[PDB]
Amino acid sequence: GNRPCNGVAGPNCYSPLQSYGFRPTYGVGHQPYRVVVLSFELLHAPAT
Amino acid sequence: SALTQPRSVSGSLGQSVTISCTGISSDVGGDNYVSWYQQHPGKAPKLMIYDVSKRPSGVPDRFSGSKSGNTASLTISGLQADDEADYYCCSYALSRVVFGGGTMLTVLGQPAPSVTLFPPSSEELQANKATLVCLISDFYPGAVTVAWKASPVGVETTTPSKQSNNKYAASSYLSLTPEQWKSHYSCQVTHE
Amino acid sequence: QMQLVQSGAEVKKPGESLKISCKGSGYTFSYYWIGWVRQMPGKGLEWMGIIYPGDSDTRYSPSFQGQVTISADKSISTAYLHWSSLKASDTAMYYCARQGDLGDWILLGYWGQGTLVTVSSASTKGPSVFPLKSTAALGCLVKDYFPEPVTVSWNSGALTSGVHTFPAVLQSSGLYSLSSVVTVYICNVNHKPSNTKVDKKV
Amino acid sequence: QMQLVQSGAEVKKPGESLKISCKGSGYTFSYYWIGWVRQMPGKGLEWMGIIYPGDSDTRYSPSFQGQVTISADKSISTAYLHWSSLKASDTAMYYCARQGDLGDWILLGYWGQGTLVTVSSASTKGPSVFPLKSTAALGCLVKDYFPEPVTVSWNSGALTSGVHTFPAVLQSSGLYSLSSVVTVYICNVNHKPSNTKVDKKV
Amino acid sequence: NITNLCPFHEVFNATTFASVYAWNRKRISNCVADYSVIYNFAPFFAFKCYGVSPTKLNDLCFTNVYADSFVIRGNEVSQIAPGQTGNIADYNYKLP
Amino acid sequence: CYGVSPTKLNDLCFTNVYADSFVIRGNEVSQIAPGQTGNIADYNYKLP
Amino acid sequence: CYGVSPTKLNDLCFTNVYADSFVIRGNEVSQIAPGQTGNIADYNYKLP
Repeated sequence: GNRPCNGVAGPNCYSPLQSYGFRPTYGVGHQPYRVVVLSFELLHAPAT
Repeated sequence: SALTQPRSVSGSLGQSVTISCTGISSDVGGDNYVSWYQQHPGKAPKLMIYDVSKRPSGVPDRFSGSKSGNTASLTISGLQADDEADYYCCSYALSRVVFGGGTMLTVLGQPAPSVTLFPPSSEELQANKATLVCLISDFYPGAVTVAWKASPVGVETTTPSKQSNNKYAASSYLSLTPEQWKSHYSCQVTHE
Repeated sequence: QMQLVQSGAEVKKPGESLKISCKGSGYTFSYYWIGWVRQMPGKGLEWMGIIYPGDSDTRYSPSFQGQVTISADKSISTAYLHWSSLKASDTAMYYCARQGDLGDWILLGYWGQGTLVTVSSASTKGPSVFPLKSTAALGCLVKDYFPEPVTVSWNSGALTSGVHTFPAVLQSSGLYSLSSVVTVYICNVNHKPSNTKVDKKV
Repeated sequence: QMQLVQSGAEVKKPGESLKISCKGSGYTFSYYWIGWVRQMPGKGLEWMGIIYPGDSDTRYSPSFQGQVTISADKSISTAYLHWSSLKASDTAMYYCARQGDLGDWILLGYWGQGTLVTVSSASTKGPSVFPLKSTAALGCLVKDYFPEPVTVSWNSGALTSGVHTFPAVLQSSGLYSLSSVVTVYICNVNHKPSNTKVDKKV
Repeated sequence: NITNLCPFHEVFNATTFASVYAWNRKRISNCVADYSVIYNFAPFFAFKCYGVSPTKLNDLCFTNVYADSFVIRGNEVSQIAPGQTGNIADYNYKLP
Repeated sequence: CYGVSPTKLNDLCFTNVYADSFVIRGNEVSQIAPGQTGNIADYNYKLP
Repeated sequence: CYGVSPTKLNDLCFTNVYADSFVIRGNEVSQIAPGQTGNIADYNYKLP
């Protein structure tokens, strides 16, 4: 909101980090999924 | 949305009466997501009407209903003694079951209350107490006046009662001291 | 026949976090949605939530998302209720319900007998029993008790016919009083909430 | 309340392929990883593997990939341990563990009571009981027994106060010897590995 | 200048869906379509889109949007798609 | 895999490979991809 | 039928088609089907 905020929550400002309510009883779509991004840079650069 | 119902309704034995139910939502798949439940005083609610066009097994066929827009109604034919109970309509279209404000169905019937008196025991007198008990029963109407004679007379009473014998009852406890009890009483009952 | 008997009534102080259970039988308690319905004395029903027996998927009403949690045990076909930070206004009658093959998954087909939960800070005062010109019938008097659901019997339960119990009366001092009569004897009062059993003879 | 118990102790010869089971209750045995921990007498804990009861997914320690297999039954919430080609170095105390709600999935939250497993070729030699200036106290003597878990009671467990049991002593002939005393009587020695109960009066 | 939040309920939060041969169609118009609240109403097994971006959707306008609701078997989920064939695609519901 | 084959990967070279590990919800697995938008794609992790 | 329409069967091509003939009781005819259970479906003839 337009009103300034402080270290505590307010009607127009909340914490930007929300927690995941991961539960094993949820169907496909709400279960946790691990993601591994293998970034590759293949070019004429010296390969290691 | 919230369901609304008339808090009190009246009827008579052998006649017919209808109970309205408004505030019912509607979802995809039809508007038949209306159900009714009957809850006797001091007992659990019983499923009497669900899928209003249909009825459960064992439920008497005298119960029926119909849909009209966002308002449903419960029709009962041939009111009897066992029909005097509470009724709640329920809607389950939005994957959430909500109930109305409850209904109280009353029926007329044959009305002279019975009056009994019991003096306090000696064990109460030894405990510096004196409770005079006057019981009232066998009256059909839900109203009864309780009093005591010393001049007209702490004393408390309760109007509602159980309906095991198809009749209502009442009780009153004149709480006095043994000195005031031995210093003299008569139970005064007034009924329509 | 199918049975959905719940646990007995309980009376605790605010903040003890009591637990209520229900034992079901007569059907496969693995695929039928089971839940609980709250009702305060003198008002309508209030649905809290439901739970699936196969997998613990729970669906709570917006007014009961954190006020009560529902759990179940498929191995013994028993559901459970748990609360946190009980308030004085949390005392109400709780009715359980199951899906049933009558209607849809949300339609409540069968109901239990109900379990009364009493929450108060009156320290659960114990009752007092006293006996009562009719002889013809005899009776006894129960006074000085805060919890309302009191049980009264005659001759240790041997006399059931012709026995009548009048409703309780609330005195001005904040205590209730009831009286039970028998058609003509020892009157037995078993106050389960206060765990006080007093025997009296007319 | 959540409870976790294992099977009773066993003693077999090398190569009989005994089986140990575990029974749990009080929670959904479909979402918590359950496993086992090996502990040989004199050394620390050695984890063997875990299993998720929700499916057939299993994990084992690199040092226990083929030495021991772990299985579970979700329909009865029972886990099992199986061995093949037992050896003298397989005798150890096995403790079961579950995930729990304390930490991550791999962290062991709760533990069982333990199951003693002894692998030897002594064929479970039967024990011998003998009774034992005191004025006062009395006692008894147990000799010629190979198995370690030997229990001794007094008057079928009726005497508990003043009862003391001294540790066993291994004789030079390869057999152990223990002694139990009672402060002052029949001493009851129950050899569970061989189901031999001997009653002796002092 | 419309601020009435679109009733994305009554379809995903509906109690009972319609049959396959009697699939219900609900007219949706005169609203602001916030598709971000759909992802949290119920889990999703498949969210395939044809011609429209599944994510670049809250910044578009539509003349009329119709939500078709029906329940099919798990082995025939690959049949509800443009150009597919099958029992449902021929006798129950066919996408152009 | 973008630009590379998931199978023909043991016969190539790379300059530097960086593995990014994070857990997301099941319904937002389609958001971790080049050009995609959403809560995770805008405020948590964005692929070029 | 499952997977194949009863009408299109007279025109579709198949590599191999097998026919199994057996006699069961009238009250257990609903047991021979994919996913069903019973005595015949578990110990006599099981469909995937």
